[PDB]
Amino acid sequence: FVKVVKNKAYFKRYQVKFRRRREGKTDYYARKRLVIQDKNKYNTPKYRMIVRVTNRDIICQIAYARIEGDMIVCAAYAHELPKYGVKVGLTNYAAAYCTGLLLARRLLNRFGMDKIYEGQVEVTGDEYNVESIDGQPGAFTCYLDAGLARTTTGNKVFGALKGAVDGGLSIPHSTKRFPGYDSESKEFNAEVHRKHIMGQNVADYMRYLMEEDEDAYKKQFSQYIKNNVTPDMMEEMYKKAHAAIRENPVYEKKPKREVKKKRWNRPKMSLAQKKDRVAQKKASFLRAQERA
Amino acid sequence: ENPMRELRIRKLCLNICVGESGDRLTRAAKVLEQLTGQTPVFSKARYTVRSFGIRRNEKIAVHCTVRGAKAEEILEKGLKVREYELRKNNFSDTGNFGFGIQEHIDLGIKYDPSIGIYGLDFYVVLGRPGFSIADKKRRTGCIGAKHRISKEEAMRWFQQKYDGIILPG
Amino acid sequence: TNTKGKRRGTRYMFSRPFRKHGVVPLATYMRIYKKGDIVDIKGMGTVQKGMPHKCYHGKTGRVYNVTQHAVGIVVNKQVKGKILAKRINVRIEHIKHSKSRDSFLKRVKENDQKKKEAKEKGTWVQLKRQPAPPREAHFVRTNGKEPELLEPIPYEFMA
Amino acid sequence: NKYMVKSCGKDGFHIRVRLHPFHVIRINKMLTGMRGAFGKPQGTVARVHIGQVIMSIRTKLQNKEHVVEALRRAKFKFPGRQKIHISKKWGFTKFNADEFEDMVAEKRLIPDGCGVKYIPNRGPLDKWRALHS
RNA sequence: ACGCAGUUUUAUCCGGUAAAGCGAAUGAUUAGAGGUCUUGGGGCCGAAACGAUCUCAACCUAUUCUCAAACUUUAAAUGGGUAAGAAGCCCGGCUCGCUGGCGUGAGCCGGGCGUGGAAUGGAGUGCCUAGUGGGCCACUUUUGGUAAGCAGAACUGG
RNA sequence: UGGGGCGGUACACCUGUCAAACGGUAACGCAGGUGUCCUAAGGCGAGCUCAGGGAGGACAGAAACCUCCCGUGGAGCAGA
RNA sequence: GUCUACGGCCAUACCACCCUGAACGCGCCCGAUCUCGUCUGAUCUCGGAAGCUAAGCAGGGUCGGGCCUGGUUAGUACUUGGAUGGGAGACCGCCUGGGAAUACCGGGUGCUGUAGGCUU
Ligand SMILES: [Mg+2]
Ligand SMILES: [Mg+2]
Ligand SMILES: [Mg+2]
Ligand SMILES: [Mg+2]
Ligand SMILES: [Mg+2]
Ligand SMILES: [Mg+2]
Ligand SMILES: [Mg+2]
Ligand SMILES: [Mg+2]
Ligand SMILES: [Mg+2]
Ligand SMILES: [Mg+2]
Repeated sequence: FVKVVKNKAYFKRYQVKFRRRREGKTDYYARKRLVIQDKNKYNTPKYRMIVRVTNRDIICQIAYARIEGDMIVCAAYAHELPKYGVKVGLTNYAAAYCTGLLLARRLLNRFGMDKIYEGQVEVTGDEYNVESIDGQPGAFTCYLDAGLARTTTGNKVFGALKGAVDGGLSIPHSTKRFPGYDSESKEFNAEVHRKHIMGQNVADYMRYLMEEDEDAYKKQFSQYIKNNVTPDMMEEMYKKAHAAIRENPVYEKKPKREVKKKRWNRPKMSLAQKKDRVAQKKASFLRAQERA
Repeated sequence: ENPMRELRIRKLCLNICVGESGDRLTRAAKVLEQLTGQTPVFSKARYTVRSFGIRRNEKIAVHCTVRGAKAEEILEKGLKVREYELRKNNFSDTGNFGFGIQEHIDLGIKYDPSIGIYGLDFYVVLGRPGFSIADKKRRTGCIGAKHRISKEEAMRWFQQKYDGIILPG
Repeated sequence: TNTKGKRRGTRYMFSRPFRKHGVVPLATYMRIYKKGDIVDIKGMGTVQKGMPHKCYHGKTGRVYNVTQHAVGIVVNKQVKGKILAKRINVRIEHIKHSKSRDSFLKRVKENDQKKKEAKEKGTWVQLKRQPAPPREAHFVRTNGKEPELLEPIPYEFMA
Repeated sequence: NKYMVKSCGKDGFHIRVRLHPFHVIRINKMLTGMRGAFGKPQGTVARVHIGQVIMSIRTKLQNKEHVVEALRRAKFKFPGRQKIHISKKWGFTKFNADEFEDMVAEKRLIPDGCGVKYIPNRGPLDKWRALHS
């Protein structure tokens, strides 16, 4: 008919890829450049912060590498903001800001230097670059792993970068992929950036709809009705959460015990059984011809 | 039942090949843009051929692709031209079909004197939810055989939605 | 008469083995190469920068310098009777630590201990390797059975 | 072939040759002398190892001695010392005769042409369903 | 009393030659069973067709006979390189424009701890310096050639 | 320079093999190449997939153009 | 018992087709004002949360193809050193030491490090 292509020979020759590329999760080309440290430092680690976005949540981590697997030292998840007041809007540009700021302040507390290195206590959306003062221990410095995402203009990855930089970390960057930047003129605004952070875009869209039409409004922003939030307090809402993070960022865990030990999954079949199916199968097939 | 196993139209493709490169192609462009509401794009040869009369890297054809509810309208118009009668021999093993029109004027469109007549080709691509994952750059997969489409399934869809007519071959 | 190219006769050496082409598994990079370490060499041809000459493929050496991406190595070489020492700069992905001393290291540490502890006893016990000696007069049992009896077999023109 | 025809018949046998001439021979023709010596490919030839096989015949048992007589006429065409033997196998197969006949009446061996086809107990059962039916 | 060695041992790396393989890649090649796959027939029973029916240059599936200095999944024997302790191990403290969450690294100082597998024998270092710079044979491996007391090479010994 | 001359360049260079599994190793020994070409065919970043094979689509045919599926590199990377 | 983020070793983890998936998750999914890019909000970016295990993913099954590893092949083929051993030669045998690969027959079919959830 037509030649088969996936045959015995195909598989003998074949060569598989590393596991995370087949899953589709990792780019070893770029991971090489990042993680490896120069060979004249010998154990001085190269911390990178990680930022990933799901469909419903945001994860930010800091990590360094070894032979055995990447070590983690501090993490922050955007689903524990209601402990700080924010109830909804957990995937937008703004939650990224609060997410990063939480992360920084938690990090600094563990080392010990949360008294100093406070960054912008008053948000302005300008360009701020932290400085490591003298007589005091050096500032933390790390790098950014975006991943597979595109770094076009206005992602929710750079909205997390700023929370950490305004929180007190030292990171190199540049003001091209912040919102408030004109390609046609190559200038930065530094107030539009502030709008995106406080959520006034969302307010504009809600007020736009409540005027125009109400069915689509209830369909688009149902869960802003539950918890009865409105466009009139967004700016105060996040502005209070920021101060809450700056006050009590320490984390606590959740113990649970005495689980009933139920197996919700089927185990593997053993050899004796596998040899017993085929015999009784052969039996049935023979019997059905003596049936005739 | 079948809550998320329900067919639709992914996209509708529209192609016109001429042979030449110039005014005919420009006229042919204005056609498609008027039928869809959006600019088409011009397509270039791959390698040169003598008897057909063409060189390499010269614009020949023009195509465009539509999506949404506009597709259903244009397909509806095209089938009124076709009297809703198709053959089994126009369906494929992937769950897709297509056909071709010899004159565009039957669609309910005027005749500009500045523009002659033209033909064109429709090709319809079916689908159902959970096919974006194949082009998805984040974590790409393959969809599975219980969820793929057949030559036969497309027939009964066409029989059902329009009371079309399959013909022998 | 042969030529003088730098890769003459390397069709197979600077060639990746079977079903192991591709990107580089990068625990190779994350290793730590300090001064005085003993190292062996093996040219990976997947990357061409900093690879050594044919003559050093399969030789062992010793570190003297450390750069950002490479290492300096002291290697001996036999050329017409006299032997020479040589200082080749080499990038990381062509090297590997050598287990050719860890055995020595297990001993001296075990040996230091085993001296210090069990010193109060008074006996100077064995501390140093000995070769394989002869083999220990002992008995053999015939638990009943007489042995088997073997003999040769007739020839046959089986093919 | 000639004798074997004249003895048994036109169809009482099947004969096969088990060598192929893959190696080449060079010749230097001296119509300079010994300068620029590398020959021209005149010829083809085949190599032999000890124990290899050159010729084989397949026929019935009442025609044993005629088979021997045929090959004996052939050895005088070769440069060397050869010898003849009967095989324990069945035909041009690789199975012992005493086992073959029982082993085909039990669905391990199938006669697919001029040869057979062995089949083990590992594949998928649909081939065990097709057989035994 | 250290140091050495056309040597063995214990650990540990390097290689792609012999052999083998082609139901595994590249390339070559024989024969018949299930495929008119399928293009056409000196033609074929016929108006001929994919009605049949063959086939052929090739051609799908499972098997089959034979091959490789410039092919190879596999893979030796002999071989080559390191290591087998005082230039080692441990304790404590100092200096640094180098690197920096804090830290690493290298260098200097001051103390505590001697046999480190076999079998052998005296080692090291520096000046002046002649004659040579036509080669030949034997086992084994080996290239051209019909061969050579022929021409050209690797190993050891003469 | 298997006497010299006529022929060739083995007279400076590169790949594979011969070459006897480190390296090195000869003959007018085998098979081939060079005295160039490039403002990008150099350098950074981003995005994508090659050869071919199958099934469909107005003129369209062995081959123009459109779409889907399989596709471990069976394509390309100036030249041996 | 199991998932999410980051990974190391890279088929005991791949390929095809069938069964099941509580809770948390992961995804599908609904739109295009502003950010952003498209011939086309299909991909990419943004704002969302009505519904869903159909798919992806997770586990499991195949007298499954391949892969990993044993046995047999076989002390066979080959091989260091040796002989005033045989033989017309080609080549063969022996002493002293080392020692393979196919066919064929069996078994196995992912291990884990750091941080954090569900399993009251
Ligand atoms: Mg990138
Ligand atoms: Mg070689
Ligand atoms: Mg051989
Ligand atoms: Mg002199
Ligand atoms: Mg002269
Ligand atoms: Mg050699
Ligand atoms: Mg959408
Ligand atoms: Mg599912
Ligand atoms: Mg299901
Ligand atoms: Mg199996």
